[PDB]
Amino acid sequence: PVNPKPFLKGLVNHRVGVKLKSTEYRGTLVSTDNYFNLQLNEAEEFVAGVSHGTLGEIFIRCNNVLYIRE
Amino acid sequence: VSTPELKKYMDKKILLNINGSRKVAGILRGYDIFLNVVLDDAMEINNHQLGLQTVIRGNSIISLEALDA
Amino acid sequence: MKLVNFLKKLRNEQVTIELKNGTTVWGTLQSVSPQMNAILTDVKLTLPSDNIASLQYINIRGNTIRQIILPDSLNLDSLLVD
Amino acid sequence: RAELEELEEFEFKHGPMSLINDAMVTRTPVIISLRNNHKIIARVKAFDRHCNMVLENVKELWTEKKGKNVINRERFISKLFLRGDSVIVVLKTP
Amino acid sequence: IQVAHSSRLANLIDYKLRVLTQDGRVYIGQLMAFDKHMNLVLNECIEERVPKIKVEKRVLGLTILRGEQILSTVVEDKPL
Amino acid sequence: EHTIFTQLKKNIPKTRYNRDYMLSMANIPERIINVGVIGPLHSGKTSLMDLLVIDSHKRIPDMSKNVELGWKPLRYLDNLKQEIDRGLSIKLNGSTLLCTDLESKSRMINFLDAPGHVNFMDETAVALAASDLVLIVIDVVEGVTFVVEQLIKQSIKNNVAMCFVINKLDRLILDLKLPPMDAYLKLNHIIANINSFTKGNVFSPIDNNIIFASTKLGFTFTIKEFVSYYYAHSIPSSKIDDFTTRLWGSVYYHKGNFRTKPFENVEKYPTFVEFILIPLYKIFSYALSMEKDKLKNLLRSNFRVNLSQEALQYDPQPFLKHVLQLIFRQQTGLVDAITRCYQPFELFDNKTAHLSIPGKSTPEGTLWAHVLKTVDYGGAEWSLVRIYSGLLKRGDTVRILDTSQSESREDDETPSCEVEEIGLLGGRYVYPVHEAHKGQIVLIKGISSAYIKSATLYSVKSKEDMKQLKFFKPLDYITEAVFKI
Amino acid sequence: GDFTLPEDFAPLLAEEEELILPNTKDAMSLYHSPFPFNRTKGKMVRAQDVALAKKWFLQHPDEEYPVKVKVSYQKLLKNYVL
Amino acid sequence: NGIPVKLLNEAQGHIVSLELTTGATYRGKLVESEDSMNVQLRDVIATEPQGAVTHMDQIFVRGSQIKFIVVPDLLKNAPLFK
Amino acid sequence: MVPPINCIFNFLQQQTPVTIWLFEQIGIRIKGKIVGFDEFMNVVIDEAVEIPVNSKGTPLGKILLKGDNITLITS
RNA sequence: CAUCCGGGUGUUGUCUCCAUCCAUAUUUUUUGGAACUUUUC
Ligand SMILES: Nc1nc2c(ncn2[C@@H]2O[C@H](COP(=O)(O)OP(=O)(O)OP(=O)(O)O)[C@@H](O)[C@H]2O)c(=O)[nH]1
Ligand SMILES: [Mg+2]
Repeated sequence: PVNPKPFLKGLVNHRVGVKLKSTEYRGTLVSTDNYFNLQLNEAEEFVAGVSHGTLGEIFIRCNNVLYIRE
Repeated sequence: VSTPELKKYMDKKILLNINGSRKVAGILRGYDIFLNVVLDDAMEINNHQLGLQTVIRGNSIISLEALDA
Repeated sequence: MKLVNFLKKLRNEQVTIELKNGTTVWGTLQSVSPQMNAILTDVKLTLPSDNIASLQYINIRGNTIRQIILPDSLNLDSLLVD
Repeated sequence: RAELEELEEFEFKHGPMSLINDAMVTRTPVIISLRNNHKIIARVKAFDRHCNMVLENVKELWTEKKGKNVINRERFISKLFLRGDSVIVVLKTP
Repeated sequence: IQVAHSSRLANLIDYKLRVLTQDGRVYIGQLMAFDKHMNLVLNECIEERVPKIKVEKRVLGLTILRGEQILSTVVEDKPL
Repeated sequence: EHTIFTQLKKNIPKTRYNRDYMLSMANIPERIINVGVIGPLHSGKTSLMDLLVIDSHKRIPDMSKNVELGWKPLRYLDNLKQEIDRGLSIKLNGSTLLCTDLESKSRMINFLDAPGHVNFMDETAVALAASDLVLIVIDVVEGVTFVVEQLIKQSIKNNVAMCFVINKLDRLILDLKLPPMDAYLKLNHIIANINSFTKGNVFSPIDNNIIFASTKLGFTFTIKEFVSYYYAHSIPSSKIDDFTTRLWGSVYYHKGNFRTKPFENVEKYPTFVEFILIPLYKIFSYALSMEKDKLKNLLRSNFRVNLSQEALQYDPQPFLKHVLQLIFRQQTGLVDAITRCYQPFELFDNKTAHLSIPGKSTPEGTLWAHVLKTVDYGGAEWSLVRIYSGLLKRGDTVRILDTSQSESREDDETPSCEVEEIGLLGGRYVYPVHEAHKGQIVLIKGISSAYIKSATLYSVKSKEDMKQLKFFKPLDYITEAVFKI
Repeated sequence: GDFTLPEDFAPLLAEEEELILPNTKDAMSLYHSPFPFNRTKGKMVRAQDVALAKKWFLQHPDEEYPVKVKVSYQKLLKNYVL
Repeated sequence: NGIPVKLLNEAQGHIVSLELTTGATYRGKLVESEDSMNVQLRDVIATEPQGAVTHMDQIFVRGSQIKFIVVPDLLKNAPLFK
Repeated sequence: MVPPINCIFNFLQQQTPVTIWLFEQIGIRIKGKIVGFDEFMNVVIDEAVEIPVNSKGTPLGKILLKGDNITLITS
């Protein structure tokens, strides 16, 4: 029953982490679209599971994304 | 727009040469306009099978060279 | 809305261009396609620590061009009008 | 076409392309991460579907380095167009 | 080397062309036909490659060249 | 005196497609195809091959200024004095030419134009035994009469793909004067009537098995083509395959929408009538009663067609033919609807089986080819042949067996003769060639004395394989001669 | 039902409404005629070269005519054939 | 539509050569081609990027991963271009 | 013929051990159960497990792996 | 076998009447899976 887009929608205003084409991320999701571009707050940059820096307010481009996770 | 004419290769075992210098084998069961492949499962090239049937994405295929003539 | 339009409007500009492979390209933009395919004249290719290679005409593809370094003097707001 | 454009704009206002728009409106200094290891600290001027950008007050950050070596380099550029596939993550430092 | 001051690629059809591709090879030959996606037909095509020294050379012939792999094109000479 | 045939090397017409490039196609066996053209009297066969030819060749010496704008149809493939004065076609005559399909790839085609009189069915049997597919040419007015039935039964009997042409559409409106609807009803009655006798298939304008054409006015089209010239602008590309299948078959069109609904709302005509027959009657009736001025505007503002100042003045008929040929271009709808309606796999094996012993093929260097008929061309005589396997060469000594002998099936088995000359049949001329490849029907000189009626032609490398090859059956002539002198 | 085309899509000549014009009945009458008439263009012919009475004796003699004129039809046909 | 595509289609039957992104040249009879250069080939040799060669029967290749295609020089002559 | 979409649907219906390969990334694989379906190859896959490939096992939660970087499926 | 009443086209001259090609980013092309480091030569 649960498709991806609705899951994504649900997960707005909640913690998420993103891997890339590689470095892990960690932040609260602000909003999403059809193309799967992201906008996050309280972004923390997990360099292979090592929080290098806390950027805060960020916007991730879709094509570099690998997966979403809580 | 046009369908990939792989009706010749239907129900035959094919070497799906796939992205990153890898390979797959298996008998061809189906496909679509994006060239995704649905195939009854076989090994990854010494050798080890995973799965009962397998689905390969379109983008990933380098080649699908026919094992059977 | 469209940056394509803006690009088109930029005509006859002597500009540097930067590629996905880092090649610095000094030339006069005679035209650009709707898909960012740059057409230069009086062109000068240099790498990012080695010698230079000059050419008269270069048609560079849109996918390659990372960053077009714009001219010195430019009214941007005006350009951005439809 | 116009209708489509309007819809797109609305989406941007609502969704994940809102923040960037806001930044543009405000014209604050912002940083961009890029595929080729280039931290682009610059003032945004233009914005579109592809996340291509016209940039003023441009200050890139990278490292020309053939191993083992450690150098940190950065250059000022007045005006600079940017392509969107390059962009990984844009960010706003208050 | 000398060449005219064209507007587009289409207007300079059948000119001898240097061509660069993402892999680093250099295809040289006369542009017979262009594309919506910048694919090129080349009349007498020669792939020229450089191993990591000096120019290695291969004559191909009539070649369809995909635009994905094309980086940029340059004019080698005039017609004929 | 006897025939009318051109003997010089320098007077053969100039074939705008570069003959040399055609002969290269012969190397690719899959590329070349054999189409025969058969149909009852005065269905327009020969004058159709005229359209094809004079489309292909650039300058023909046989055109008078008269027949070029012609009141009188130029009949290129006629070729015999007796067939000129008799007004009929008698001995079958083909041509070979390459033509671009609608996708722009060119393919080499051998037309065999058969006679249409039901006493000459003897020479339609040849056109079946040779050709890979058959165009059955039909008069819209005459409909399908019993002889047409026999043509489709003989076609489907010999395992030969079919395509129908509905010819002589000018005779429909310009004579019978049917209202736009009633014509369409008539087409539904014919096309409905021909499917009845084709058991394993159903033809239909959308499946591209049927080509609407009028030869005397020189236009051939298929709804796919006509859609591709004109309606392809208005609608986005991904719709086209959609739109065409929505053209035929009782669906209507109201505003921007296709609705199979009974005809409700206000205005009612079927789609095929709305987008085709109505603008066609507009083409005729305007091409006659309109003034050259407003018409001259319509043709730019719709069909993207321009008219020279010479063309503005002819007559009703010549100017009509000019306008139609000028709208509907050189006939690519025919070439296509022929091209994709033929599958070599399902058929070729079946026929080669039907014409011989049925067995797995002895493919190889060895040459196996079917000698059909001894045809007379202007110079001397010629033997007509189709190459099923092998490569002929000028000067080979080859075995030639009577088909009357193939019921029999070491030394003593050998008749043999040289191959002195190999031509390609071009109708009014004969084009010399060095060698022939597999699957093209060509002409040999010097076999004539080895047989009567059909004969088989083989040259084998090994003694062992000669036991393993198969021979052709005595060819079937539909009518059996009853009339005795 | 399932799909629609963009409105403004109309048969290519649908702009012009009437497919029958006041003259076209007569045009279709001419398009089948014996000769100087179908063409609608031509060149002058010397006055004595227009045979008005030929078409009458090429046709059958009809019926009610007494033998005297049937003989005349035969005579004239004989001269013509010669 | 693309003229290179057309050319490729025409080359059907002929022995085309064919390198990929990987740099693995093939040479064979072109069986079938599509708008997207989705080539099939018969009786095809296959060179590795390093050097070694391998014979193989009926290769399929997806145009995405194709780099450049060599067609025979007879097709230069006619009759696609004009 | 069995289309890919159909196969995906079937898998979803089942809820079976799916083992995904990554595009242009040999060393890593995913192992879970398909929950979602999209027009593209993208899906959501709850109870996923990242795997380092044999040239063990690693902790991982619920994930949607993006359609562009998929390679293999099996279910 | 000829005569006779006619005819077409071409060139030149002369005469008469007038004038100086889609519109748009999520697998086959252009929104890239690129880069960094190291050996041999
Ligand atoms: N109205 C109309 N008449 C046509 C058309 N095509 C041919 N005819 C007439 O029908 C007669 C037959 O045309 P042809 O093609 O020369 O005859 P045919 O097809 O060779 O008949 P067969 O000798 O038996 O093969 C001709 O005298 C034409 O005048 C046409 O398209 N429309
Ligand atoms: Mg005939």
